[PDB]
Amino acid sequence: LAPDGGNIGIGFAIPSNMVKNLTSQMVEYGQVKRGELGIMGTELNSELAKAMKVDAQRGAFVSQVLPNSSAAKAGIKAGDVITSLNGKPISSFAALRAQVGTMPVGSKLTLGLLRDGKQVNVNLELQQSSQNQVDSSSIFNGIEGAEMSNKGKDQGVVVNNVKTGTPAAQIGLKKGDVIIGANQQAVKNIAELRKVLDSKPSVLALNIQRGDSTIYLLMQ
Amino acid sequence: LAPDGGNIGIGFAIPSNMVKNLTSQMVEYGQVKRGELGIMGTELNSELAKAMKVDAQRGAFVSQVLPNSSAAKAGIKAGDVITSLNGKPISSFAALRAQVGTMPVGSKLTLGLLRDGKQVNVNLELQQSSQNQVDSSSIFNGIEGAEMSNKGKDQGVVVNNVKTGTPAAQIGLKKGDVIIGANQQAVKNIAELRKVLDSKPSVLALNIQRGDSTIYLLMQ
Repeated sequence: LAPDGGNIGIGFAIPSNMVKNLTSQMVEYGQVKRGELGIMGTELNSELAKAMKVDAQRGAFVSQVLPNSSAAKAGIKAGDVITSLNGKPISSFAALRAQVGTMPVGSKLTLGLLRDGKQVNVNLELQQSSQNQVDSSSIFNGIEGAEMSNKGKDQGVVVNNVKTGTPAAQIGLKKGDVIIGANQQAVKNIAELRKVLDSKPSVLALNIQRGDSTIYLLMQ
Repeated sequence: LAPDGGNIGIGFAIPSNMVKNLTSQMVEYGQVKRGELGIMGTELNSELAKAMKVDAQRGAFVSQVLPNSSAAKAGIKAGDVITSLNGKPISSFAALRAQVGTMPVGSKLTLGLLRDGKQVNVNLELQQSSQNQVDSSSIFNGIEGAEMSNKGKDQGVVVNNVKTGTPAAQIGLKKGDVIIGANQQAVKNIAELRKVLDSKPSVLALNIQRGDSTIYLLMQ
């Protein structure tokens, strides 16, 4: 923190543990697989604890669970408060968020609630979601256009969404396509891709597939 | 070729063979029946042959075959290259195009491929398409409006597409119609038509048919 970029004696850093997770993740996927419980909430301050008659001036307040979400299934009600995660007391919602957004889908964990002044322990598991990452710029270096990410297993890279006046598409690119190969080199994931990109082909041979067809796209 | 229209010593001419085809065609139909294989592609230069690991600095590269097209049926894959046509080596795609666009639907022919460094010979036949020719101007001389072409056998002339502020339609003309006769003279094809037009009727009696009906249109 600093007005006039200069150290006032207040610095911030991301806890190791958090990083470890985000780390060993990419280590094996070149990206982040965000797990969610499927809930909404907000910081439990003192005033709130009043209104909702509980003993806890800090914590995460459960606005509204989602249906068919880990939380749903787990059995959590709107109007509950979480006090701990894997034994670790919870300062506030903000943390809780960062804490779990940190973790990879399917990650198991245990929680301490407190609905109606009564403590609760429940288990759970992160599920899927609907996030965003890795663009046609973070890999093409210049070729704006559709977003891009992996697909199924090592089944190649899927074009998320081509814009309008975007150069990628001005190469014959269209959403839904599914790059399977390039330059006689199979592609199973963004890794094998940026890897071919590293060889820096002057001419770029895409082996994609719209619908049930098989085609190629080009570049320079 | 010439800046400031003047011969620099560079002239161009259309090969006999090509012309012969286009010729004997009209000779018997007053028009061109364009056959297509149903494929997309682009000039195979050296760079490409690199990227796609083949031996051939010139040729036609098979971008993406079409489904239910001669090529499809024939059994050709996107990423193949053609080296010859009816034994005739192929300089480049451009030629290949002109070469076949030249030929009439159903024309049989034999090709030499080279997928994965391995030579291929395949047979084929041009099919239909979706082209454009002969206008309501190329026959009416002045009467703009819908495009026009033959229909089925000698079953008369079909109005392709009437515009908006076009005089032909401002005669009662509408797309889909099917001129069958005129001036007590049957019409089976554009020939029999421009033939009546040659007699230059002061007044023009069209015997067309919208839907299941029978009507007449007029002119001066």
